[PDB]
Amino acid sequence: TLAVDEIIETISAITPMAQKAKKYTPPAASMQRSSNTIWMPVEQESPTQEGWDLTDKATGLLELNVAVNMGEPDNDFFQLRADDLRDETAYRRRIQSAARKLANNVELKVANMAAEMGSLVITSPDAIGTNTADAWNFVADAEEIMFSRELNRDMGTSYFFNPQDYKKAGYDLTKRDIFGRIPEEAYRDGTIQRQVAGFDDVLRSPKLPVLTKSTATGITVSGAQSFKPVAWQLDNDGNKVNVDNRFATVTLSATTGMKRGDKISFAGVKFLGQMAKNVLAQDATFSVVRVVDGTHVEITPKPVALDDVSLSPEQRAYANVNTSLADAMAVNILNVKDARTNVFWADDAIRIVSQPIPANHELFAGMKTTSFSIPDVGLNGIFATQGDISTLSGLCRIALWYGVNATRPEAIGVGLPGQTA
Amino acid sequence: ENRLESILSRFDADWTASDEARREAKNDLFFSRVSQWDDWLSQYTTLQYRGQFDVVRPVVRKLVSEMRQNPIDVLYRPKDGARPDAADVLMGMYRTDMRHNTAKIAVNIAVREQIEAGVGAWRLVTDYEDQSPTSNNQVIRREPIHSACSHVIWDSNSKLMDKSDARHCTVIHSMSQNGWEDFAEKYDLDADDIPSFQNPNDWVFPWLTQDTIQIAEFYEVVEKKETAFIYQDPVTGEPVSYFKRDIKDVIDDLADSGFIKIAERQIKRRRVYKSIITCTAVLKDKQLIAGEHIPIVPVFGEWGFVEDKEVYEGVVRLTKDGQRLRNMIMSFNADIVARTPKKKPFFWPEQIAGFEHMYDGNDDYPYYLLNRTDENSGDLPTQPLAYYENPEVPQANAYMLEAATSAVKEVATLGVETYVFQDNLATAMRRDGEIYQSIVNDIYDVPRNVTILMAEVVDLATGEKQVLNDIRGRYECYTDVGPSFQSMKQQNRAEILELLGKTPQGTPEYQLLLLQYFTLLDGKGVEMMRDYANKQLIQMG
Repeated sequence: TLAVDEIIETISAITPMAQKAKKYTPPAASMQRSSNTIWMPVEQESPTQEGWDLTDKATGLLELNVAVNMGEPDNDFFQLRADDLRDETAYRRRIQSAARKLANNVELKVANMAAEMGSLVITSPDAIGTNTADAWNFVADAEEIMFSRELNRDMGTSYFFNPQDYKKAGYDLTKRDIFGRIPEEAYRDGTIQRQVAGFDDVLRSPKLPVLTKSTATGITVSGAQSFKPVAWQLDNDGNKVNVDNRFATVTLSATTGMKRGDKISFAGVKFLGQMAKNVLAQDATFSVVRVVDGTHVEITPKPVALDDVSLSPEQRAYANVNTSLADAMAVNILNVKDARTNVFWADDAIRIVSQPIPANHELFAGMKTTSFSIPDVGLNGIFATQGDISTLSGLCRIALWYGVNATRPEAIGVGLPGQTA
Repeated sequence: ENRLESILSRFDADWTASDEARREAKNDLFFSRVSQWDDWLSQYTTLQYRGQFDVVRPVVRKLVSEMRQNPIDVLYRPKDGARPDAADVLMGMYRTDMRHNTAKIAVNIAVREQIEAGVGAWRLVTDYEDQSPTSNNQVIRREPIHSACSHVIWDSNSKLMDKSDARHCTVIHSMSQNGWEDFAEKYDLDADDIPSFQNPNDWVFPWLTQDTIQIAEFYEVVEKKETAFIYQDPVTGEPVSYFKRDIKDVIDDLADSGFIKIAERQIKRRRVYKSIITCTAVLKDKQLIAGEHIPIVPVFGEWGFVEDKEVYEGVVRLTKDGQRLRNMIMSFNADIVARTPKKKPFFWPEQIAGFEHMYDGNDDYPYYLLNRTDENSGDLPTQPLAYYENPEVPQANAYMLEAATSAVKEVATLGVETYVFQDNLATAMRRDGEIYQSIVNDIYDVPRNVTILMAEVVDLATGEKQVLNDIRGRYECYTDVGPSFQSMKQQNRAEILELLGKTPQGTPEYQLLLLQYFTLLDGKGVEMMRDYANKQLIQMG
């Protein structure tokens, strides 16, 4: 038998979301002490009154903030053996497979975080090939909701299709019985266009997660709840601890069947215009971030109500919903069928905090540590090797430390087609 | 898009691309400088004898001394069609700032590393001097780079020995704590923020550096078309000056002194940028530095590419196997000498019972006595006396020690002579000359010679900073390689003696002899001789 070192190449992936997301590397010395979390302010909103005599009505100031932290390292620990001749040729390729696997894992984390924390939800009652220009309508709905909410889109916007719906869009384009330039491009290649319905980058991402249907039914808000913007609160010892602005814990009748990433919407509340505080016609949509306890959940866009009377004016300045929760309103579920998601966002809503692993120190003498660039994505990890006490063997560890943070869940979105039944 | 991400991507690509050659070179340096028993599992089990009987160090010393007996330096020669004296100013400046100990030591370190490991390098830098500057209150000096194989990392898309086609190069610095404080003081960095960078250590290297600091400098060369200005010299002619060199400093002082602008051209040229990086941050981003070429000059021994992979080799990499085998065989032979029972007789206890003090080693007796009879057998059995065999060296051990020594002797022959290594050092010196010339045109004040004297056309700005003005007739001389001289007077003396050695004894011999007395040093007797030569030449016309 003759093995012949002629590699039968078999796989080839891509990491568009991870190579597109912004990356942040805060100072390691301060992030060690600050428990691997840092705080970033949010753009300020000003209350406004009109009149002539404004005595005793001078508002204060209030600036909210969000917290970005990090997860755990993703390693490729493996054991290298000399005196094998099969661990001599396999190791050289194991390093490369490790690099590709780590890049893919980073992209998977990015896609999952975006899909399970995208507040804006665009649901459709049928598939994409049902009507003509239906994929265009699907993208334009997302663009319209971003525009109406008046979210910051200076950095850019992006829409990610899955292969199924991208192919459906291309088929819709080619079926037109007319060939200009766009139909000919969608014929020769599968591309619809690089920009569709106003988005600055419309791609297809093969690793988009599937949002399974929610078996939560007959659920109502349990008691009136008012959520107030705040920037810190007093702890038991009298200290002031900052407060994350992108979460709100609601008390429901029963949180059975809910899970992380469920898209919900209360009956009666509507989106606002943020800046102008004009009531939209859309139902305000929220995303379940955590199922805490059995009658509480944690939804990501904090529902600051416009008509709340317990809100001081500088707090009411941040209102993004027309009406608060009314102690019996039905919480409708938006993901009623299993559907692989199409994900849109503003380009500055996901960041990938990164840290180093200082294994080049004098402390880690005896193990040889070098830098290791993860391809495609812009990340750097460590590659460390150390031999064994005897037996002519070794150990290799490829490590990478990062954390995927969604600083603007209200700017991340999700598209759910075929939401009938 | 991130600056640090791009820098680290390029650096990691270069590092992993050159991993193997650097590994072998580091093993060569360790083998030839620390110990030939380069294993790290030794400090785990038993001890056993491990002797080192070196046979490659004499060869390395011979090659080092051979390359040291013939010094080599730059020699600037005027281009064809240029003035016959177009290279004297540049040559004098080069000798003035290369006559110091740092330059010689840098070249010597690079040469020694070239012979032992396979690659060395050195660096050219510029600094500010107020006491004895070479020109423009600045100096250009040469600095060493120890362990170039692992401390200088070139762009992987390079196919030239001198690395003139590399687009970037990263140089790693390791310094003590006080040295880091001084480095931060010089580069306006934050000393408290300790920097960290790659510096992997071999498993076999048994020591700790401790309380050290690593940082990297990323040099990148960018070729682009930049705007250039055409003026008219208030003396004569039309000079060409770069827009970036007088963008605002003297862009109007040129006019005030009286330079009339004629045109404006776009000229393609190279600029060098340096960054200071660590594995987590970028400290200085794109500080522009003087010159057109990367200031790192590499020297190689046996150099080539095998499969798009660069391989370099010194003289040690091929003697290692035989030297290790010779060490092992001689250690085994030493063990045989030490731990082996010696030649002594074999006795039964009953044979010598009662005469045991006769055989201890004294000389108090004339003979040795043996017990003869036994009370049970009647007589003791007779068997010839046997002695423990003397220790011996096996024929396999002797044969392979001789064969290993012969193999090392046969493979440790550079050339027949160090001509190839000398030629590679000459190539490195030509690259050094190119880099020095570019840096000089960038920072020094080069006077231009006219056929009507030397003109140094410069001016001062409102901030009391004198900005050099260099015309585009700068590359008037090319680079060659000649003997190393400490000054122009020394070079002229050598040239006069060389001409004297070939001119027959006519009147030109008298002319050359009077010239040699002309260019002599200065006590009192040679002063009188020099004055006599002065008067004789002047009166002869």
